Amino acid sequence: KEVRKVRIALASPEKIRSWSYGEVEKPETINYRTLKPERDGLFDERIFGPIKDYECACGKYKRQRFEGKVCERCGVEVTKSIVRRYRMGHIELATPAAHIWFVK
Amino acid sequence: SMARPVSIGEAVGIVAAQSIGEPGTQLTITQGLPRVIEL
Amino acid sequence: AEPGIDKLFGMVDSKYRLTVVVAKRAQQLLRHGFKNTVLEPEERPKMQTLEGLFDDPNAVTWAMKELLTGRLVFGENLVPEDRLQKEMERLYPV
Amino acid sequence: SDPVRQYLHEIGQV
Amino acid sequence: MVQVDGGRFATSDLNDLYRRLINRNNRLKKLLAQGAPEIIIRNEKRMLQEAVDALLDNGRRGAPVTNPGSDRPLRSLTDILSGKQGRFRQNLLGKRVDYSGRSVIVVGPQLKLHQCGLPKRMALELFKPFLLKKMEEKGIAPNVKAARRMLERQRDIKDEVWDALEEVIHGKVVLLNRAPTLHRLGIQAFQPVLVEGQSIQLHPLVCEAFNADFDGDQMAVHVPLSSFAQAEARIQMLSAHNLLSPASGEPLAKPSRDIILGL
Amino acid sequence: FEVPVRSSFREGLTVLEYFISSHGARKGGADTALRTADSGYLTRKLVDVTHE
Amino acid sequence: TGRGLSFLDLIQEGNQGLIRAVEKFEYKRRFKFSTYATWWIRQAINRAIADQARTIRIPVHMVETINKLSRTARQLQQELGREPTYEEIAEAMGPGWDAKRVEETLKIAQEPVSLETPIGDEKDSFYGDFIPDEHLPSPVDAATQSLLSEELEKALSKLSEREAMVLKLRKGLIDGREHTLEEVGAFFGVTRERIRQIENKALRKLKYHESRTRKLRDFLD
Amino acid sequence: LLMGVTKSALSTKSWLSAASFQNTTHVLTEAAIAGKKDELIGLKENVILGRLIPAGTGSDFVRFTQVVDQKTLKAIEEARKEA
Amino acid sequence: MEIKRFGRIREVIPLPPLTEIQVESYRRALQADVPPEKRENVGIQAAFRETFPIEEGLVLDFLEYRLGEPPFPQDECREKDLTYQAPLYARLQLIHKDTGLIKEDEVFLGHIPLMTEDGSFIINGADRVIVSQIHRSPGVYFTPDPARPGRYIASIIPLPKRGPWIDLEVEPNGVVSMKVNKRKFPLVLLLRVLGYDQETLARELGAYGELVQGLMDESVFAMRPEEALIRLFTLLRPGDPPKRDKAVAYVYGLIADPRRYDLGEAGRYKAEEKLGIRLSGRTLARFEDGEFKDEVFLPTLRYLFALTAGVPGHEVDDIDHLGNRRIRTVGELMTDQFRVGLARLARGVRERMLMGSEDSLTPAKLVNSRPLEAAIREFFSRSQLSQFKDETNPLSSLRHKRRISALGPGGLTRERAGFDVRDVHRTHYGRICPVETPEGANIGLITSLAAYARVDELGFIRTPYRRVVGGVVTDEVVYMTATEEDRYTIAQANTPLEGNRIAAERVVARRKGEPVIVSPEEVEFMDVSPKQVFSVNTNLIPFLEHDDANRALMGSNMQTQAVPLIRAQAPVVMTGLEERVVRDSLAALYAEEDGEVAKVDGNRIVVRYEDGRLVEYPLRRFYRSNQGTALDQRPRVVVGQRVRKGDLLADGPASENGFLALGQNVLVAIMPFDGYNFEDAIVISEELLKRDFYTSIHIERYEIEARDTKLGPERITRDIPHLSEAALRDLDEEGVVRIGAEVKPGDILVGRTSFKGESEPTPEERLLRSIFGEKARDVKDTSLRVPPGEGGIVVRTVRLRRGDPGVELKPGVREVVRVYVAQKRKLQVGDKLANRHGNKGVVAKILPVEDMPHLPDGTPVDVILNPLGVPSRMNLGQILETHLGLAGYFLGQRYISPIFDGAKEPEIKELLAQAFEVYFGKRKGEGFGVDKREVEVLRRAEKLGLVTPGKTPEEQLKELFLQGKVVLYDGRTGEPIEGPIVVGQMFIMKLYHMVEDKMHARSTGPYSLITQQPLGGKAQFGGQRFGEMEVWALEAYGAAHTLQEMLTLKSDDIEGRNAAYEAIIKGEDVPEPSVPESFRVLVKELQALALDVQTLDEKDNPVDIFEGLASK
DNA sequence: TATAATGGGAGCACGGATGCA
DNA sequence: TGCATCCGTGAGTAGA
Ligand SMILES: [Mg+2]
Ligand SMILES: [Mg+2]
Ligand SMILES: [Mg+2]
Ligand SMILES: [Zn+2]
Repeated sequence: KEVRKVRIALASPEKIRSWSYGEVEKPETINYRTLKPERDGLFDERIFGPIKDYECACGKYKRQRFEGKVCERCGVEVTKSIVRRYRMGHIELATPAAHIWFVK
Repeated sequence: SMARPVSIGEAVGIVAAQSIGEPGTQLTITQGLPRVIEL
Repeated sequence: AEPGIDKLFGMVDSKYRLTVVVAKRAQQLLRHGFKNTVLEPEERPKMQTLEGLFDDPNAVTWAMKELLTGRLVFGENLVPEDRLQKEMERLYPV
Repeated sequence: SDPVRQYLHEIGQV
Repeated sequence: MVQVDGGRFATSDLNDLYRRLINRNNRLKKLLAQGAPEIIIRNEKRMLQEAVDALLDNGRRGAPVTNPGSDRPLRSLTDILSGKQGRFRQNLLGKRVDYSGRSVIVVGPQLKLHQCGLPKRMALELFKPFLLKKMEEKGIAPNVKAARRMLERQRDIKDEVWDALEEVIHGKVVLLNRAPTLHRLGIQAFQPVLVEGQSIQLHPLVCEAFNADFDGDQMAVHVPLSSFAQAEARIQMLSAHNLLSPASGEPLAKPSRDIILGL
Repeated sequence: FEVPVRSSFREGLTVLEYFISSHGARKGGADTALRTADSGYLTRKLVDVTHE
Repeated sequence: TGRGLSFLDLIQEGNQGLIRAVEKFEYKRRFKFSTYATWWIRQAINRAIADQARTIRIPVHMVETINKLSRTARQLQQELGREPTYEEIAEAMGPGWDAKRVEETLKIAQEPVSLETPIGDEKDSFYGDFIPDEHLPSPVDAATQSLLSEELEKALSKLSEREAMVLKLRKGLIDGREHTLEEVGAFFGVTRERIRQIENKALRKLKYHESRTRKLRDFLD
Repeated sequence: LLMGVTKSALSTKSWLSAASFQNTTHVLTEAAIAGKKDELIGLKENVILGRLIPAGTGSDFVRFTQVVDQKTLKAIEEARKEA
Repeated sequence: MEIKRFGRIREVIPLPPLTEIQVESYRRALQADVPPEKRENVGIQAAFRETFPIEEGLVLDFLEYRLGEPPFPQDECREKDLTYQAPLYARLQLIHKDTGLIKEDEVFLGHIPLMTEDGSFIINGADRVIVSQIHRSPGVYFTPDPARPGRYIASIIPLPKRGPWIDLEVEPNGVVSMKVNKRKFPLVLLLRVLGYDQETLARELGAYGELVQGLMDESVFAMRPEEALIRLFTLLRPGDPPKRDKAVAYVYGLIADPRRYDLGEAGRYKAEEKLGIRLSGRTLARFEDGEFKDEVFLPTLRYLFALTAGVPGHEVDDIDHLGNRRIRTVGELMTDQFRVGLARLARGVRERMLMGSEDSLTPAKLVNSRPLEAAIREFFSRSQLSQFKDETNPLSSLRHKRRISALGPGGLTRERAGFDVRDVHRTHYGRICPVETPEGANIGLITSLAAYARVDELGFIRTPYRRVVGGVVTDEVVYMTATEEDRYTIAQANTPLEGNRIAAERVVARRKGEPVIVSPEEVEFMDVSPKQVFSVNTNLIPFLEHDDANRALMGSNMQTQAVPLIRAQAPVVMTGLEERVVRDSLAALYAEEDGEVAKVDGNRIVVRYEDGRLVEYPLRRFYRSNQGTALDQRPRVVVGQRVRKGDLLADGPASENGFLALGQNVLVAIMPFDGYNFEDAIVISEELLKRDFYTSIHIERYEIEARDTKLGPERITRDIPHLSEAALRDLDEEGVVRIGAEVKPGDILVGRTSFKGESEPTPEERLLRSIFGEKARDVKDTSLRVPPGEGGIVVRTVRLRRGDPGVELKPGVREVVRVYVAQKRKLQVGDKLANRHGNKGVVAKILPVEDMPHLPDGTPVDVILNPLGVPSRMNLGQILETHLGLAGYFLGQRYISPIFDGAKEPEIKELLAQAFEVYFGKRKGEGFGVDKREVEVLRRAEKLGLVTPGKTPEEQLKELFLQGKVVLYDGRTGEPIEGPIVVGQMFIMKLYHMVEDKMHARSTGPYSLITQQPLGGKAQFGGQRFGEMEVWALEAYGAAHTLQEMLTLKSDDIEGRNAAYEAIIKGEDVPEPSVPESFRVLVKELQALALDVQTLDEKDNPVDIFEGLASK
């Protein structure tokens, strides 16, 4: 699976959606006291991933025996935290918006 | 550098760019660096 | 200067090929624990310690001296890599 | 060029 | 969103841009659901477009988005990719590396052309993993961890680790480099010779190639790891192996200054 | 300047002559300071065009 | 303007307020529309300013508290001619307020800073370049855990297999889970009270082997 | 057609090499529209991907060279001969 | 020892106080020493006069303000990390325009920073300096049109951010155009707005042929100024409805209102002098009688047409002429930031005026000080011209305050600066130093104030000159700006004088800078001294006339880099300026009046003055500076000593007997030695280390904080989990290391534990704890330790704690500990030495005394310098300093040789003869004849033509000694050097750059958040940057695996670096490198841009570098 | 949730490329 | 076809 090429093209809204692990509804980052990702926020773990390796937000499944397992309580997949670097979110606009690179 | 035929696989582009660029600060109608860049 | 560097450059059509050969050979010597060496006991590169002369831990120096001897064969498409590794692992287990 | 000026103009139409 | 040393928080401006976008989008949706007049919705859509603008490329059209009480334009994705500080130039075509160091150079007259004086402490740090393994091969430490803790405190450092370090770097070379690197001879491979003092010793004949005098000029050291890297450095990059300028074909390592004077 | 500097560094300079030379010195300095940047830019261009 | 929200944002939220005003207005009271509308507009603008101005969201009442604290401290410094202490603020805030609460409130009122904040005199370097990553394990830490597992596997085979594997069965070396006495019992065909007494027993004999070779010292930090 | 080093460098087939020079927006936009594929022919492209540069020891000419013992060569010769 | 002075030039005036450019400025700005009714309209007062009254109570007016006293002394401010400042109160009145009621009050405006006697500030505990800023002075200027020969441009310039630049010119179409905010419009319109009629303009401007014809537009004169104003409003502001009231509110605000548009006072004077008119205000136009009335415009246009027509009496302006460039001092900058911050008060005042209860209101409720405070704080803390005060040594601080910058806010931006501004202008004579200025990108931008140069209240730089009448030079000293200087013919200060009369028939003088030879009757002035031409640093270089300007520059700049030495001594050959520098820098301590010293101790000196009052002077002892040097005061007096007024008591850092000591006087020989001096490198004798020459005390401060965290509080305690007593040995009961203890890298200064972040211990990890029969400790070890390459003796400790009086910590922080550790640094290999002449280099080799070249009497030389450094550099000052130093070595005396006036060759020959008698006659009287080796050297010398053949060996040896050359013996052989070598005494300093601080190495370490590449800097224990150019180097070499290793295993490849480390420590070969992380960052950042980046194979099939982690 | 209030406030230099007169 | 507009460039390392 060696990489012989690098291709670059436009992304359809459908492609962008197939990238995303969830929509970010709330313009919120983290809680002001508990300092944890807010639900449906920019840092939300239910979308992008777990902060701790193989551990959820509520703490139901804390080990590696569960992999690909999404908690029914806090809705967080149990996996490596590195995915927080690799997982895209998305935002659904009410009206379409022109990408400025193709305009100006 | 070796006074012998060049070995295949040597990158002569970088070597050329460095060879031309290195005495750029020594360069003093147009003369010197502005002329070089003009060309 | 590395000893006999002129001769080593003379052995090859490209200096980078010499580099590749030396590197690979050094890797082979490291993997098999210098058991595959073509060097005689008195031709072995030595290192000076507090105690006494020991074997030179550096595989690159070994590879270059071996290459200097002429007992090594280098080139492209000599033997398949799989067959090579199996035969080498048989003749010199790790 | 200026969004605020544009909106203020669009306000003065009514 | 990270917590710094002081317990305070540091964050990326993309979070603010995203916040603007999300806020304006949500407000737009609510305005649509509540049957707002055409003017309001129009203005809201304009704002949305300019928010996506600011997010993707900031300052491209109109006034650049800045944080409250600051004149600093927020950093967009385009600013991240493009520029000298951009992703490409800064983090891709060049990088900061491990197994590297730096120090002030000093004339090396006793050195052979292929040698460079390397301070003991520097070499101990640069070769540290090799030194750990060598310490394990001998009886200095039972294992690697103990050796590392042994090297953590300077007062715990004895002579045996130096004698082992000598056997570690034997036959190996390091790379010396001086800024600015104008041509490929701004980096050269030398055989390190462990020396007392904190200064790197540099051979007189390579000074011309490096354009180095000693007014307090400094140089960086790098350690090629693999047998391949070492083979490349020793065969190709060795100082003694390049005696002639790749540009003019003339000797770039030649007598100068005091040498010419004496002869 | 119409009047040259008749004095060497052996003899020593008048403050007038010294101040006269300061112009040339400064000009040279600034010249170098900009020239390094221009040269560097050129070099990067060359590397980018010839790299392959 | 200047509360952390853009002019147009304030205008739009105020527009929402105006909509609320239109829907709730009563012409029966012979009041001009501006009178009734102004209240809802100010309400909406204030709600917006309180809601959206912070990167880390804080509830509106807490925002009111913080603003109140700010005004109080400003009055105190105004009269005293110097920046007030936590105690003086605790005094001018009335009952229920001590120095600690003021300190914690000011601590929770702190806004985060940008990673792109300029360091030098040029565009050369940024604040975020000086912050290490404490999360990802350094190669030394990875090798530490690895060699830890190595040496722990080295000294664990010294004695009878089933009891050591029962010890590992409790500490989750095998399956990565702590098993209850009845379960870890039911594993190999035993049950209950014996199992724990075996673990200790293992831990007793485990006190033997290592103590002779002393390999585990450094990993304890 | 004659063009300067800058325009020439910006006109290159490789979009990775071009975008990392200057006018990054322009290059990336045109490349994305065209759906351009970078073959990773030159240096900069491979440097960006952290791959082995197609030069020096990384050259396809010298990197496939093998090193073998006379004994091992004989062994392979046996294996070839009998089968 | 005796000090011999040279030179025939007598300075008529001493040096004016060198810190005046800071102290006098800021004092003039604040005016706290003057009563409120006497306070001038200049400075902070102006800010109060411009911003007030605030109207539309209906009116809030300014009555008076006051500055209080500092709540803390300077030392306590430096200690507690506070700012040295005085409170600012403002007494104002609230006046209602209906109700005659007046409400009187004074409100706290916040605190404002106070300057010290030395001319610096203390901000957040750190000394800082506000750098003066040169810029283009406001006024009316006229420049030739570059594109259009024969035509001119008239620029009307106000102060920075005081409103827009205005450009008047004659365009090819024939009309007259004016530019404001990048908008070109015919001037006739505005002329009509100001009330001008075609008649007046025709009679006034009609003198010049067909210039006024382009000013004639019938459509403009066909309308009243109202319609012209409205049209102008619609021209300047499209989209805005052209209402009369708003038209006035715009045009008057822009071109008239003084609270918006303000010319400089010096700008006003410039306008008056150039145009030949008188400005009513500082504004171009003024609103009066319900209409607009012009001031500047008509005269400006008149001058423009006059110059364009070629009318005599008109000439173009040089924009870089020092008459047209002024200096904004600290007071002015702070003043303007105060105006900016005070203008913001108006918004709050009016806002709180419009709403709330109009009945109950006070100036207390109206005024919110926060913006003003935030203005000044922004100026001192975060500004460009506010710099970390550089004190390596007193001279560095003295020069830091005398800096003149063209950079900063309101000034030029770099790379936008051409040769013009960086050049040395002919008017820089006596004002700005032509020598001292940074090398590289900052050249010409950063300059230094001349010694005798002073700056007036207008901001111009002026230099002293003596009046000359009929050939008689008086003692009258007149300060002149550049423009004034251009008027007269100024003779040089080296002009021969018999009494006060000029003795030379042809005298060297200058007219507008141009060198010219004249007669004493034509001389209108004379220079005070050569000293005025150069800065303070440059004036400290003896034999400056023998040095090339380029090396003189380095010699000048490097003196500020000189480290204070414990043994430090004043130079053998000085310029005579050495004491003034120590006085003005306030390093040394001096006596107030005539008296007798009562007490002399290490920590204090008690003086009893004649009037009977007992004055105890405390002494600074072992204090750390910003640069990390050592500052302390050593008593120069003893008990019972009778002292006069202004006499030395204690010596400050880098001071010997009230003289400036930047280094030591060492015995140098100029000759190559075994390639150890190759290329500027320096060889030194071990003796220097034996007698502690070039040894310096350095103190570093290590700070730590224990704060409150949600898991639990961090505490400073002696208890550190999992540590032996050996590590806890020097720690006291509280956990802080005991003072006097010796710390080395790895040692713990302040023990600190922090509650562990919630973690799931790996089965192995938690098993291990039970294996040793232990339970996991509730905390982990965060303790402050000693970073690599650092250490010493701990000389101080400071512990700040909350819950204890006098201390208030930043929110959340329980305690803060500071550890001051000092070390005594000997001169070592790699440390940088330099002389005053620009000769500089690191110490390459330290030779034992037996290896050093030595004199026949057995005296070894201290330092060996390479002669090859001399000729290309062209600085011969070091040679003469070395000769005179050789004389002064044997004669046991020092010398003072001021610049351009001082010891000449024959004098040094005489001194060398006198010294030779001592050097030889001693030997001859001791019963020793000439050595064989000396005979051989003398023969070689005869062949060299250095001596006359036939003379006695003694005579030839003297002929050599007069040339500054002696017979020198090699210590390694005993054979003499084949020829005579130059040996003498030279003054050399150890520069701030030391190998001990700059050495760093890293195996692995911390990585960056986003990039996952190694961090930068030694302080962060980061890695070295391998940049584009270095990669180009590896590419050119063709080392593929080395480069790939640099790009992956060594930097951003996680799996790669981990596997490589693990492979190395196991003794195996490093594995194959994998995909770097910065590239993944690139892909994801490109996906955020809605661009799909796909890595493919040869079959064009997608290849996942994220390994299924990014795919649903 | 109720007098009436209705349009903001700041702020060098040379090249290639395209747009327009 | 030439004048004029916008837009995008402007050495490296170290330190701070
Ligand atoms: Mg040099
Ligand atoms: Mg140098
Ligand atoms: Mg209270
Ligand atoms: Zn869960």
